[PDB]
Parts: sequence; C-alpha cells; structure tokens
Amino acid sequence: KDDSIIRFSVSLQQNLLDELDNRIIKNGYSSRSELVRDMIREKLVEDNWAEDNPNDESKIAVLVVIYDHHQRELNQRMIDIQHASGTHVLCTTHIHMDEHNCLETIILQGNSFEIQRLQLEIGGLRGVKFAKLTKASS
Amino acid sequence: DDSIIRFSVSLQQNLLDELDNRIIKNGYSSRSELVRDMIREKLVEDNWAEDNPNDESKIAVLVVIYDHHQRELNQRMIDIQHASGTHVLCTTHIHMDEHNCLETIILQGNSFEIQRLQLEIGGLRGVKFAKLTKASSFEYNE
Amino acid sequence: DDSIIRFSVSLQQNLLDELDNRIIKNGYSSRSELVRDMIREKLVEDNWAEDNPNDESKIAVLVVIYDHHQRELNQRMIDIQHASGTHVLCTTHIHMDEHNCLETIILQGNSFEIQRLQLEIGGLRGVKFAKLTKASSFEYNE
Amino acid sequence: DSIIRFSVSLQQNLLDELDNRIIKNGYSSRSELVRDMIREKLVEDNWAEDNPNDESKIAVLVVIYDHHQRELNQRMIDIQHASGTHVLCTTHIHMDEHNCLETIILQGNSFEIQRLQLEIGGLRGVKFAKLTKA
DNA sequence: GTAATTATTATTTAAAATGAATTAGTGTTATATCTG
DNA sequence: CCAGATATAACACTAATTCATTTTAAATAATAATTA
Ligand SMILES: [Mg+2]
Ligand SMILES: [Mg+2]
Ligand code: NI
Ligand code: NI
Ligand code: NI
Ligand code: NI
Repeated sequence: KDDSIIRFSVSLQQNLLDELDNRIIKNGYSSRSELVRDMIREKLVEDNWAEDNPNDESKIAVLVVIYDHHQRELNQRMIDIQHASGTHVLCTTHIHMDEHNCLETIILQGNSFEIQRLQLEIGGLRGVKFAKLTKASS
Repeated sequence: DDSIIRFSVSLQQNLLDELDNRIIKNGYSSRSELVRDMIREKLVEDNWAEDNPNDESKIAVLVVIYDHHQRELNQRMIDIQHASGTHVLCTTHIHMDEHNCLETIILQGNSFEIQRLQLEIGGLRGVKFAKLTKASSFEYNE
Repeated sequence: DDSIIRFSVSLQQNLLDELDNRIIKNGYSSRSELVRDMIREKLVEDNWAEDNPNDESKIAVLVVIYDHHQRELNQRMIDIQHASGTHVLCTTHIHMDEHNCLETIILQGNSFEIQRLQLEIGGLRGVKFAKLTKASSFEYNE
Repeated sequence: DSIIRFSVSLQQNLLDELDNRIIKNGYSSRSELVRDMIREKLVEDNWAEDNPNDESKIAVLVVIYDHHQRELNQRMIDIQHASGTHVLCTTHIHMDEHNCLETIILQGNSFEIQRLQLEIGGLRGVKFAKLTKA
C-alpha cells in the first residue's frame, strides 16, 4: 500500500549510530525513525533537480567533496565516473587535508538531471564522507 | 570498540519508494551509505554551529560568479584574500563567457573570519552570486 | 595494433652504468619506462616545433608570478584570457605573500594562439615570471 | 668501457614513432639516436640536481597520465600525502579517455622539491612530467 | 487490546583476499648489417 | 667474398601484474521482541 508502515535496515559503525541517537532528544524528536524520516525528506528536497529553473538548459555547478584516499579503489571509481562524463566535468581542484582526508571541488556543466546524477553517483560512493552541490548557470 | 552494527527504520511505503527511486536507484551505492552521509551531514553543521575560535580544521569553499568587466572588482577580491587573517588555500577560476567568471575560493580558519570573507566578497558590486560550503575533516571511523 | 615488442641497444658499458645510476638515484620504475618517457618527450618537442595552426589538440600550462598590488593587472590578465582564441580550461591561483601571486593557466588550442597568450600575459607590467609548458595528449599505444 | 647490449619492452607504435626520428634528424642507427638521447637526458638531470639553495621556493609539476593504469591515481595521492606540508594543491583536467593533466603546486627547498618530483614522474603510466621552478 | 518502533537473526550481495596464469622488463646469446 | 666491427633480432629467464578464483564482510530482508 501507499500508507502502509514498512521497515528497512541500515548497516553502520557504532560511533555513527551513537552520534545519531545523541541528536534525537535535543532537537525535539520522540523516535529515531521520526528523525531519519525528516533527514530523508531533507535530502529529497535538496536533491530535487527540476523546479529550480525550467527547460533544464546547461548550467554550471560546483561539487564539494571530502573523502579518505586510503579507501580501496575509491579514486579509481571517482576518476572513472568523471571520465565517463566527459565535458560535463571542467576540472577538479584537490587539497590533501591530512592522512585520511581530501577536499575536492569538482566543476560541472550540464542539465539539472546530469548534475544531480553526478552529485549522487560520486556522493553515493563508499568512502565519500561529504558531498555538497552549489548550483549556478552556463 | 568500533564494529559494524544494524538497525531498522519504520516509515510509510511511499516515503521509502521516493527514497529508492529519486536517490538510491539514481546513482547511490546503498541505503546505508546515504544514512551514513546524512549523519555526517548533521555532524558537520554541528561543528560549524559550535562557534569556538580554537578550531581552524573547519575548511570551506566559497563559490562566486562575477563580471570581470566591473572596474576594480578583481583588484578588490584579491586584496581581500591577501589581507585575510584566514588561510586562503587557493582559487580556481573558470571563464564562463565575456561577462561571467566562476571562482571557487578554498578557505581555512575561524567561522566568523571565514563568514567575513563571504560577507565582504559577496557584498562587492558586480558579484552576482556567492555561496559558502561549510565543510570539515572526518576521523577514520566517521 | 595493441602489441608489446622488444629491441636491443648497443652502447659502452660506462654509459649504461651512469644511466642505471640515475634510474636508482631518481627512482624511475624501470629502464623501459625512462626510454618510453624520453621517446614521448621527443615526440612532444617534434609536435610543437612542427608549427602548424591546424592542430588544436595541443595542451599547455602557463606558470605566472605577479604582484596583485599592480593596478588593474588582474583585470588585464582575465581580459587577455576571455579574449583569447584558445580554450582557457581553468586557472589555479596561490596567494604566496603580500606582493606575490602564482597562477597556472591551462590552455588548449594551436601553438600560435597559446604562445600569443604567453607573449601578452608575460609582456604585462608587474609580471615577474612567465614560463610555458608545452605538453600533449598521448594515444593508448603511445 | 666495452660495448654491451640492453633490451627495452614497449608498444610497436612507440618504436615506429622512434624509428621515424632516425634519418629525419641525421642518424646512422637506432642505437645512435638512443645513446644520444641518454646522453641528452643525463646532462639536463645533472644541472637540475646541483645548485641547492635551502630557501623557500615554489614549483609547479605538470603531469600527463592514463587514468586506466590500475590505481596510478591512488599511488600519486599517497606520494603527495606522504609529504603533505609541501604540496599546496592539485588541479586536474580529464582530457580524453586515456589522458589526464595535473598541475601539482609544490613548496620547499631544492632537495625536498626534487624528492617529491621524481617520485611521481617515475611511476608507470606517467607519460609526461615537467617541473617549473621559481 | 493495536500499532509503531527497536532489536536480533537470516539471506542476499558486494568487498577483500588468495594464488595460478599471464605479461612486462632485462640479461644473454645469436644473426644481420655495416665499413673500407 | 673478405676481416673486424657494431647493430639488431631472437631467445631466455625473472620480477611484476592480471584475472578468475575463493573467502570474508557488508547491505538488506525477514522476523522477533519491545515500546508507545
Ligand atoms: Mg558516501
Ligand atoms: Mg612514467
Ligand atoms: Ni589528498
Ligand atoms: Ni574569467
Ligand atoms: Ni594572490
Ligand atoms: Ni582525468
């Protein structure tokens, strides 16, 4: 059904669940699920490609990422995704923060889907700790 | 000790469907990775909400769009960055068209001092767009 | 075709000895890699020296050092790049100190246009340094 | 002292590309050109090694590589993190399916700059590496 | 009592690791050129 | 043809890299136990 109440499982570090649980009460939340739902809704609103500007003409965007370069086959995956994406990727500026942290600004060209897709495909990778898209126009 | 544990989430079917369709089926590796990334997302905005001048491991990216034709605009922007008490790491510039320039200014330092640049640079005549991406490093288990 | 072949080279023992000393002293993966790299090196030289405004596949990096204090120097440089017939891919800027700025300008186009951009930018008052790195793409079997 | 021989493994196209340079530049054999190239490499590598002023210099390393070369990208980032304080930033351009351009901005004295430079150009898959000192 | 939320265990799936098969790199021996 | 020589080809062996394999862990499904 549409309204039916379902469950889904998530595998993660104890540290991360603790950090999540630590946030339930203080922000005026009754349940862990109640919070997770709002976070999902939050992501669903920020990762919306249409309604920003119609006809989805090629726009310019900047994707800010943070990842651990130690993560096995992560860089190979990221560069492979970007090469597969051709002209949609203008360039990447990288900062080696510390031994387990890399800052990277990926400058993208494309329509609302194309950009959204890249934010999700790169951000979706295991080891990519942070990914925030800044949308402009081109 | 840090080990991998599980946990279930109760929600409407239509909400899980929207999550799977709009995000996991549109590139995301797993539902668990998204949840982890959403946790990391909130974990970051906490560090930035914590206005402690001791921490400088709060890295940020300022995305700016401007017309280079605007007199003294590039002169003033570079002046602000050189003057800055914050460590401006580097700036990547894209010449979009004759009247459009994109810059990504990578900054380090104090929350207020970094927002001061966003305020200063964004405030300039000819700076059409200015958005700050508040970011930070993460531990090996984060 | 995609096939790995071998070939012998006759020379004095002392010349091979001093070659293998620089392979260890500079830590190159293999002797074959160095031979391939110096063939590639010579091939880029040849590509550029054969001045033909037809080849627009040529990639180059222009390294500049200047004083940002020099009035409208930054506006003129960006004007030069926007005006440029070449494809200015991007520019990375480093604020070295109060009177020093480092920029790496990635260019793609024909030898002449890439060089006019060097002539112009390097010619500017306040430009303390300008060195062009003439590079090129290489095919799978190169 | 005495004349000895050595083998080199490479792609047929690259040897073909090399063989075209012989007559065209005034050489008798392939070995003649290879020797001359070795002699040419050994001279510019010596003057670059000498004159080490222990001053705070900035340098740019321009590299070209094939990202298809298994984890070459990972290796490069490992080298750069290993001497992190020196490496200011890296700008990457995805040229085509088999070409990547990177500009690595380095900081330090002659000795600590040469250490980092050679560690990257030496890598298998790194087709081009040219430093710019300042 | 009902129903949503957590916890635990099971099944599916993706990541590591292992090791044979293969390939790349270099040293050695042999044939093809070369010069006068 | 010739010495008397280097240049190139062929062959051989060794270090390195694939790839298909097994092994291990992570991601979801299912279900049981709790809490509203
Ligand atoms: Mg991720
Ligand atoms: Mg190489
Ligand atoms: Ni890094
Ligand atoms: Ni511009
Ligand atoms: Ni500067
Ligand atoms: Ni690339």
